[PDB]
Amino acid sequence: KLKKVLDKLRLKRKDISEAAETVNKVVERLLRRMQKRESEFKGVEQLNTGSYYEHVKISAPNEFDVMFKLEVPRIELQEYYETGAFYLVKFKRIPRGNPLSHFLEGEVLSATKMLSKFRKIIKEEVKEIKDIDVSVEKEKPGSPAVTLLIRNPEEISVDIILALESKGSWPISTKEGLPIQGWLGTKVRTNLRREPFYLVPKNAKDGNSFQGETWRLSFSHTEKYILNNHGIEKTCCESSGAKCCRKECLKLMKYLLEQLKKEFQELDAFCSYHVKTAIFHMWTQDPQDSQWDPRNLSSCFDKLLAFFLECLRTEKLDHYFIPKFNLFSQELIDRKSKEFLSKKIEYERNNGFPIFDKL
Amino acid sequence: KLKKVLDKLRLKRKDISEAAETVNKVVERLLRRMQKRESEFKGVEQLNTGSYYEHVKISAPNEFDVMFKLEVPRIELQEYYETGAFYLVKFKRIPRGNPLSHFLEGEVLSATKMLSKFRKIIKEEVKEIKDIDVSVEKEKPGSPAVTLLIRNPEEISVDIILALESKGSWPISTKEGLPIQGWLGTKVRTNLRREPFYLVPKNAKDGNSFQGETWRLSFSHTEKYILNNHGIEKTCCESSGAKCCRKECLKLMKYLLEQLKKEFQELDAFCSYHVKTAIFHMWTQDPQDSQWDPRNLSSCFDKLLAFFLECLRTEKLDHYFIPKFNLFSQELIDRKSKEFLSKKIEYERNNGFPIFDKL
DNA sequence: ATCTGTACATGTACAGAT
DNA sequence: ATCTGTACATGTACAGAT
DNA sequence: ATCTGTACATGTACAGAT
DNA sequence: ATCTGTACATGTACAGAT
Ligand SMILES: [Zn+2]
Ligand SMILES: [Zn+2]
Repeated sequence: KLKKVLDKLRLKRKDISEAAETVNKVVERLLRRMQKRESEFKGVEQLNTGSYYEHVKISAPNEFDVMFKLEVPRIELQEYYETGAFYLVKFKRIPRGNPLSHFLEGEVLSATKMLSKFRKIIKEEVKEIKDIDVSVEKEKPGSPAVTLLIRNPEEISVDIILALESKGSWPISTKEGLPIQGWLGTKVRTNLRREPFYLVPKNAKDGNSFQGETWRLSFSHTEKYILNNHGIEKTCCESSGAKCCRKECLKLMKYLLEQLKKEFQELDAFCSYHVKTAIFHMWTQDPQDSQWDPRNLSSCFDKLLAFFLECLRTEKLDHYFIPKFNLFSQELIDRKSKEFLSKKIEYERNNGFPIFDKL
Repeated sequence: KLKKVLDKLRLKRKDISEAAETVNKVVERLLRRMQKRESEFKGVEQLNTGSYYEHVKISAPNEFDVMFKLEVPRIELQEYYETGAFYLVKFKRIPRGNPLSHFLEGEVLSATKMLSKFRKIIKEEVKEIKDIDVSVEKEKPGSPAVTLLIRNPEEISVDIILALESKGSWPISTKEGLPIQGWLGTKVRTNLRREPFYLVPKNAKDGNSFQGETWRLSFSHTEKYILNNHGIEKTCCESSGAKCCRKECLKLMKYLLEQLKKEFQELDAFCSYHVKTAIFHMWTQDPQDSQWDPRNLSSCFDKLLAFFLECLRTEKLDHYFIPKFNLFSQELIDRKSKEFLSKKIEYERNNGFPIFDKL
């Protein structure tokens, strides 16, 4: 039933190759510029993240998420109003001049300055790329990235996310986060939290206090690992194991939301990370791989639908790494929007998903 | 039944504490001496291996296995005629004078010499410790280890194993080894084979050719990982998962073999490694954790037992990492020994294992 | 002379195409 | 199925630095 | 660069429940 | 017997400091 939809969201090798050539050229160039010659971002490191590198990119290879992560050693971290996700970054005992001293704002490290210099260097280097049609997208509020528009005949979007890497232990609001013990295990969880944690610019433009100095936690790496190692059995989806319908369900969900969101302006507040969080919670609820047999697809998909409905109705969706962070708060999303989405999803659900047959 | 046997085979944390304290003391001192007083074994590192660190040690914490591994770069391996497991170690371009100069017989690295020096150093440092009752065991032919006898009242043995470390790709005799694809998976296997391989002195005194220049592959690190990561499910034997009886069956099997070897001299060619290999192949045949339920212990045990008999019947126990290397070959164990053991095994098997019930 | 950094080699999982 | 491109891990060459 | 503070796995020991 | 919860113990990773 949903097989043909998946066969339609399935990417094509020609498109993947054609896009990745160009994307890799550009990104490598920027990485060089930022790293090689004298930047404040020297030593910055690449980390490919997002749907394309998690193998859950649908329809087209037209979105690439790339992290330029920079390690900031002695870093004092201060939570922003018990939010869980938002922090302020101070420098402990800076011994010398410090390559980020121009980005200091009062006493704290400024995300806005840093991101502006970052953006300036990217623009300058992009100007010199003569073999590819590439421009820089206008700054979007909320965005932690410098977005590039590539015309490789087709339109490809590339988010260059500026990140701060901390190698220390994760914030204490992540303690009860990442509930994968009865699913991926305790050794996997223990080894994952030994990885560094990341910080992106919040880049909110509401004018509120601090604002330009406020950072947000990122775990795109942990999520990438989880997407690549998703079974309770190590051989899941491997060449000597059984395929599950997890990633496919994720795809179907993301697609439904994409179609809906491009048909209705009332869904502007919603994004694919909401459904990603939701499917994490569904995987924690149903750890067993047999609960995700391609046998059904229909049933597990419908179950995900159901859970996300409930998330909407209760106006709750805890961050999978920060459980005191509701992504479906009234603060973030109005209940009118959520009920609207609820209605749309319900219609599509008990009407045989006609929107999948659209565009 | 077998549960009571497992109860008496279980170690006591008091004995564990008392033994480990002293063992760690001595080991640390020897390691320090090794890395410090400017030896050719400077830069040697420690790797704990064996039943104790696999939590498969039975009865008493009276045996400890420690590898002193030395990273030896730029080695050329020359197989000892189609054995798969045995090699001569030459050097590509013999780098500096290199600390291993005097251990070289032209191009080939002498094992007997390097081990003789290793041993001499260890003896000199064992002489110089007066707060522990520790001596050095007489050299066993065939043994790659300088063995220490600690008479911290209860006799403890410590094998200090001289290992060469190599970070290249594993020898091609291992290409078809480690058949864990359907059990632990392809990523686990690939990762484990990204790890270094080790070479220990064969140290036979048979008098034959290449006697003191022959090295042997060791995979004790890989085995350790496998033992502590034994399930098809990642939650196997974790706090939020279900237990299995894998390690238990290994323990019982090891115990049966120990008792039989304790009684009969006709079994001197047999070691716990035959058992370990056998159960590796068993776990590979039965990948499911539910094929190893603690409620089916007996039937699991007997199962392994039967397999062992077949390995005895067909005179074939393929090494788990080097398939072309037969452990039960005529060259290694006389047919008569391999019939004696089968007879004793069947006997104990049909009569309720009376040998378990005695000391 | 040797040492270091860059980036070319090499091997395989994932998933597309047939 | 087999074949196959990409992404990512590690190993290793060698120019150029000391 | 050698040494050291935090974190949690794996395991034993024993009592209270079932 | 069987199970389970808490106490208790060793081993191992590793960032970061000196
Ligand atoms: Zn799967
Ligand atoms: Zn287990």
